[PDB]
Amino acid sequence: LPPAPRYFQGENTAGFMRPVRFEGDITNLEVVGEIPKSIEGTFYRVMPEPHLPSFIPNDPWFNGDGNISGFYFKDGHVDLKQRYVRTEKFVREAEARRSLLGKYRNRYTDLVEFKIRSTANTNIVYWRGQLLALKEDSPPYAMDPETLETFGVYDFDGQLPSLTFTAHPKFDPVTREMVCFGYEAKGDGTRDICYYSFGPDGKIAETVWLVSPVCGMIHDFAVTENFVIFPIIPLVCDVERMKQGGDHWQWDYSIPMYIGVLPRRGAQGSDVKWFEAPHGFAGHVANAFEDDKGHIQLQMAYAKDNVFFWWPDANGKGPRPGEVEAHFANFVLDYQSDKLPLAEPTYLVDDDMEFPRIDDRVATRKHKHTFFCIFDRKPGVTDFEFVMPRAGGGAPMSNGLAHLNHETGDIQRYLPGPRKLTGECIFIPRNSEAAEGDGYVMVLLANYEDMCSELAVLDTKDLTNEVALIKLPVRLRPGLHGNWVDKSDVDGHPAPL
Amino acid sequence: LPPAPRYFQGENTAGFMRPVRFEGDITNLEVVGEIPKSIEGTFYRVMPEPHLPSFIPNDPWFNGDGNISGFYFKDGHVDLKQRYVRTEKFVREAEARRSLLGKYRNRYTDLVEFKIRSTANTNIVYWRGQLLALKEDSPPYAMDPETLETFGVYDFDGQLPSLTFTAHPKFDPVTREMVCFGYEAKGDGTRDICYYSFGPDGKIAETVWLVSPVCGMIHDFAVTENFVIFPIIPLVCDVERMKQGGDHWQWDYSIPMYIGVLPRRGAQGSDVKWFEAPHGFAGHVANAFEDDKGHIQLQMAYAKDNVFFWWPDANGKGPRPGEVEAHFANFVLDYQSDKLPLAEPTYLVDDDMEFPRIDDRVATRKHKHTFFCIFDRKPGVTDFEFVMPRAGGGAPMSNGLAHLNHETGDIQRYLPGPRKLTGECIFIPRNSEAAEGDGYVMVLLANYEDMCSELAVLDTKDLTNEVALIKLPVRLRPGLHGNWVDKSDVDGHPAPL
Ligand SMILES: [Cl-]
Ligand SMILES: [Cl-]
Ligand SMILES: [Fe+2]
Ligand SMILES: [Fe+2]
Repeated sequence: LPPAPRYFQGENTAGFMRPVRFEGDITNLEVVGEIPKSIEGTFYRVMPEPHLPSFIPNDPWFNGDGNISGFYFKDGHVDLKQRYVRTEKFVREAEARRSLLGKYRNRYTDLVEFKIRSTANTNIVYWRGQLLALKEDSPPYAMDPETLETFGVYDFDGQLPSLTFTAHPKFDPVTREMVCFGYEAKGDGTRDICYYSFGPDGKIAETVWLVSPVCGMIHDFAVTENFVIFPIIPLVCDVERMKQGGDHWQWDYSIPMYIGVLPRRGAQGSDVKWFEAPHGFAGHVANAFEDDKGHIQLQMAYAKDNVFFWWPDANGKGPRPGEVEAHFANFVLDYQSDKLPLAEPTYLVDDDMEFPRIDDRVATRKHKHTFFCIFDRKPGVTDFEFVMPRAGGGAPMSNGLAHLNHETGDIQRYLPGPRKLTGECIFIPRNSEAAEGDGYVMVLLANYEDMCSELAVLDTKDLTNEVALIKLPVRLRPGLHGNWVDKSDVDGHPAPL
Repeated sequence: LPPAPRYFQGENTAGFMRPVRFEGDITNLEVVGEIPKSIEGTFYRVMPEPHLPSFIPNDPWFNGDGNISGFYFKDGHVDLKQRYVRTEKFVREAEARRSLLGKYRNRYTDLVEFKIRSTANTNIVYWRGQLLALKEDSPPYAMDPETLETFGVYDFDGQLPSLTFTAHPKFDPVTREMVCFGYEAKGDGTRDICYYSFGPDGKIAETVWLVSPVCGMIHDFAVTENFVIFPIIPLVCDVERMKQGGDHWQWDYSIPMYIGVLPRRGAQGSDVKWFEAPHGFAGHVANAFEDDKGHIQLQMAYAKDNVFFWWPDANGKGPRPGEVEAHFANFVLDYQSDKLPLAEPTYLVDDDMEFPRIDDRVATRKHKHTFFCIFDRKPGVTDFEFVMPRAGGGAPMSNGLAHLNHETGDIQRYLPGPRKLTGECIFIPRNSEAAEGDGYVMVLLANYEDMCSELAVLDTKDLTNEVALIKLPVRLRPGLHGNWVDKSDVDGHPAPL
C-alpha cells in the first residue's frame, strides 16, 4: 500500500486549514456583547476535515471527512457540540488507522472497495426529526440532532430511487415538501438525473428520471411553484479518464451553461427543456420564483470562468487562484419558449459574491431579501500580507456579508475586519410574526490574528454591527453549508409568510 | 449575587492560560518522528481549567476545575481523550451556568453551600481498576480509566477515615499498598493529620490520628520501609481570618519547616517526632529511603522563601514572581535522635528545579535516578521577550528536564527549545526487565510559537533527543501531576526491581 503520512503536509492543511479533528463539547462559550435572549434553536454547519493524512498529495478541500458543528442557543447562552459523520470511509479508515479512500470521486484509486464513498461534508439539513449529512455522490447520512450520533446511510424507508442525493434540497414553506434530485443518479459518468420529492409525512411524491445532454456537475438547483430548474456547471465526467487515474471532473470551454426546466408535478423525463445560457459557472442558487407573466426568475451566483480552477480543461487551460469573480445574476426562463439560447443575465449587485441565503419562509416564491458572502479586493479591506501566509489553500475566501433589499436596492455590508474571513451565513426570523428578512444573521469567522474561530451575531436592522461575538478557543476549519433549526418550528422549518 | 462574567479576564486566563474547556476525543494524533511500537499504556494528566468565569478576580490557578487528559498508546499510535471530573462544584455550576464556589479553600465565600468543594485538579492516579482525581481538601473522585466517566466522590467502600486525601499518595512496589494521609483531616483549620494505607485487596491497613504543631500545609509526604515523613510548608490556616473572607493560607516567617517522622506500622499519634528543618518551603518529594544505619534520606525540592508568594505573611510581606528558586535537597533524619533541630540539607544539583520523578519500581527504597523540571535563566534557553507576553500568569515555568544519575553524578538536560516550556514528566520502564531509570520519558510542551501543546517522547539513553513529538492542534493549559499506567501491569503499577 502507498505509505500513510503520520502528520499533515501541503498548503491544503497548512495554517488555518490545519485539521484539528476534535469531537465532543465546549459548553458556555465566551461571549463579547449580548446574544438576544429570545434566540432559541441550533446552528448546524459541516466542514470537510480529513480525520487521517491522505496518501493523495494536495487532496482537494471537498474530499475531507464531514465534521458537524452544532451551536445550541437558549436564554443568551450557547454550547458547541462537534462530531464526525460515521461514513463507511470514516469508520473503515478509523479501524485501519490510515487513509484508504483515494482521489475525489474516483473509486479506481481507492485502496479497498467502498459500497458508499460519501464524506457527508457539504450540507447538514433537518428533516422529520433527523439531521441529513449530504454529499452529492451519495445518499444522505441520518444523524441525531441532539447528540450528533450517526444512525447510518439513509434511504427514506427504502423509497430513495437514486444512488445520489443533492447537497441542496429545497424546503417548500407552503407544502412542507422536501424537493430533491441526484445527478449521476445511476453511478459514475451516467447522464441520469432523478428528480424526487417527499411530503411532510415522509412519503415519496415525485419521481422523474431525465437525461442531461452531458455528464455535467449539477451542484445546486431551483424550485418554483410549478417548475424545477437544473443549472449544469460545464465540468464533465469521463469514466475512461477515471479508470486511468484521472480526475472525475474536467472543464469543457466548448459547451453552454445548460439550464434544464421540468414541470414540478406529473412530468415525464422527455418534458425537460435544456436552455443554453452563455458559457459560465453555475454557483449557488439564492432562490427562483414565477413572476406574474409565469416567467422563472432564477437568481444565482454566476461566473464567466471555472471557479473550480484545480479541474481545468483537457489541455490544462483554466484560471489562477483568486482570479474568478462570481456575480449575483438574474436569468429569465420561459418553459413555453422554444428558443433554447438565453440572453446574458442581468446582475443585482457589483460585488464578487457567493453563498446566498434568503428568508426560507418565501423559498420557491418572490423574495426581496438576499444575504451573501462578498470578497472585496479594494485595498485595506483584507490585510492579505498578514492573512495569506496563515490561510493555507483550497477554500474560497469571503471578507464580508451583504444584505440586498431587492425593492429599495439598498445594500448593507458587514466587514468583520482586516484579519478575519467569513463562512456562509444563516438567517433567523426575529419571531414567527417577523417581516421577511427581519431578525438575526449568524456567520462563523476565521480570526487569523488569534488563529481562533468566532461566531458573529448580527441584527438585520444594522448588519454593520456585531450584537454578540462568540469566541471559540479552537479553530473550526473553513466549511461549507449550514442551517438554522428554530426551537419554535416543531418540524425544524419556518412557517410560510 | 455578584455578577458572572461571560468571558475570561485577568492575567491568570490570558495567552496560553486562556481556558479551552473542551471535552471529548482527538484520535490518531499527528506524530513527527516515531513512537516506539512496544510502548503500551496511558499517560493521564490533570490541569486546573475553569469551566466558567469566576466571580473572584485573579482566582489562583489551583482553584480551576480539574480536566483529565488521557494519551492512549498502542503500536506507535496515540489517541487523546479529555473530560472534566464531575465534582459537586462542576455539576452545580454547569446546572446554574455560572460560578458558585468562591475563594480557594474558603467555604465562607461560596454563593451556595457545598458538601464537597474539590476541583479534583491536582493529581490523577490509578488504584484497583479506577482513576482517583485528587485534591488535598477532599476525598478522591473515582473515574473510569477507559471512558473518563466520573463515578463520584470515593470513600474506599466506606473505609475512608479522613475528610481529606493527599494529592501525593505513595505506591509501595513490594507490598502493593497505597500509602495515604490527609491534613485538616477534621475540617477547616484543624491540626489533625490522619495517616492511612490500603492493601492491594482494597482493605484499610494503617489508620493513625496525629497532631501537627501548627495548622500548616502538608502538600506532599514521604514513605520508607519503616517510616512516613510529613514536611510542613510554613503556610498556616486561621479559620477566623477565613470567616471574614480572608485567605485559607498565610506565610509565617517565625516557624521552622517542620518534618514529622512516624513509624509506618503499629504507631500511635504520640509516636510522631516533629523535627525542625531551617525555615523554608517544602516542595515535592522525589523519594525517601532508609540507609544501612536506618537513617531516613529525604530527597525533595526545598526553597528558602514562600514559593506561593500570592499568600504572603500577616503584613503582606513575601517574594515577587520568579524570585524564589527551589533546589534538590537531601535531609537526613534519625527517628532515634531527640535533637529536634536539623542541619541545612545537602543539594544534589545546582538547578532551579521541581516536579521530581523517580523509577516508581524503587519508591520507598534506595533510588539512583531522578527526572525533574528545571528553570534555567541562562541567556537564550528561553526567549523571554517572545514567551512572557504570550504566557499569561499564575503557573510555574519549566524550560527543561534533567536526568540525574545519583551514582555517577552525570546530568542530562532536555531543552525543548527557546519558545517552549514543559510540564511534569513521566517515566516508563523500557519493559519489565529494564534496569532502574532505563526506558522512556514523556512530557507535555507548551509551544508559544504555535500556541499549541505537544507531547515529547524521549529515550533515557539520550534525554537530549526527541524520539517522537506528538503535535496537538489545541492547547492543553499548564497542568499539575500525571501518571503512566502500563498495559502490562495488571494493577496499573510497575513490578518491584
Ligand atoms: Cl455514531
Ligand atoms: Cl461523568
Ligand atoms: Fe454547495
Ligand atoms: Fe503537587
